Amino acid sequence: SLFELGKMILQETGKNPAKSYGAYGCNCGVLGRGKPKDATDRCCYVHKCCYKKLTGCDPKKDRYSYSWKDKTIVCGENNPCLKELCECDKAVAICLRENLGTYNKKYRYHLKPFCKLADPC
Amino acid sequence: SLFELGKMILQETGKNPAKSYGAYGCNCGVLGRGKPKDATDRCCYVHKCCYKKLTGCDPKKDRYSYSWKDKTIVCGENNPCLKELCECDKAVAICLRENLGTYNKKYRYHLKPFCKLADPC
Ligand SMILES: [Cl-]
Ligand SMILES: [Cl-]
Ligand SMILES: [Zn+2]
Ligand SMILES: [Zn+2]
Ligand SMILES: [Zn+2]
Repeated sequence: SLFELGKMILQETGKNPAKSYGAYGCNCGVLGRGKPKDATDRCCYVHKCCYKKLTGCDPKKDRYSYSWKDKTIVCGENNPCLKELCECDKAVAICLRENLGTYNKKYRYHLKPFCKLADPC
Repeated sequence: SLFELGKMILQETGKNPAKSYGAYGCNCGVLGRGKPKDATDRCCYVHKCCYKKLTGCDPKKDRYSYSWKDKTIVCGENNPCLKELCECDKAVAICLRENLGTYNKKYRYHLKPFCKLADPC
């Protein structure tokens, strides 16, 4: 769910998830997908494509178990769909941290991002 | 859409909507979730629950017609879902204004991972 996701993003990036990634570029946010503006934006693109492969479980609503041992995300969930979901969320959190170096505030928006079409997932 | 909603909020509250409500508390904004922290947060909680009843339109992208007449929001949409979407946004704008007295700037960028679980709508 959004609780686990936001938590991972905070844990990995050290950033307020909503403020930094709730409306960034074409893919970070709640306005579907678009052609990635940069590395950070591409993380969010991969994340949303990752959601699309899931079988029946709800990425926004369904909770799942994970651990934070040795400052590392560990998906302990036994439920197969929830496990894949957790790995989806873990992967974007790591990807976003990995790309803080090129993070640019100019890609933030308030209404809608100017985007080209995204390649199909 | 976000355009109409933002303009309503500006018109009612007098505040820049992105800055003051884009990420307020637990329920205001993208990824907004969880138990309300105050009356303003509760406006946003109610707003999100209002959005859940909508049948066949997109609250984020779909545009609609409303007028600002004698400083009153007047929804003017024949399309039932758009009319209902307009009434959700009108209601949150009014609610936010009505609770300006306990608005808390510290909540502007509250860490949503800190929020408690929300009651169902
Ligand atoms: Cl968040
Ligand atoms: Cl989306
Ligand atoms: Zn703005
Ligand atoms: Zn809302
Ligand atoms: Zn707080």
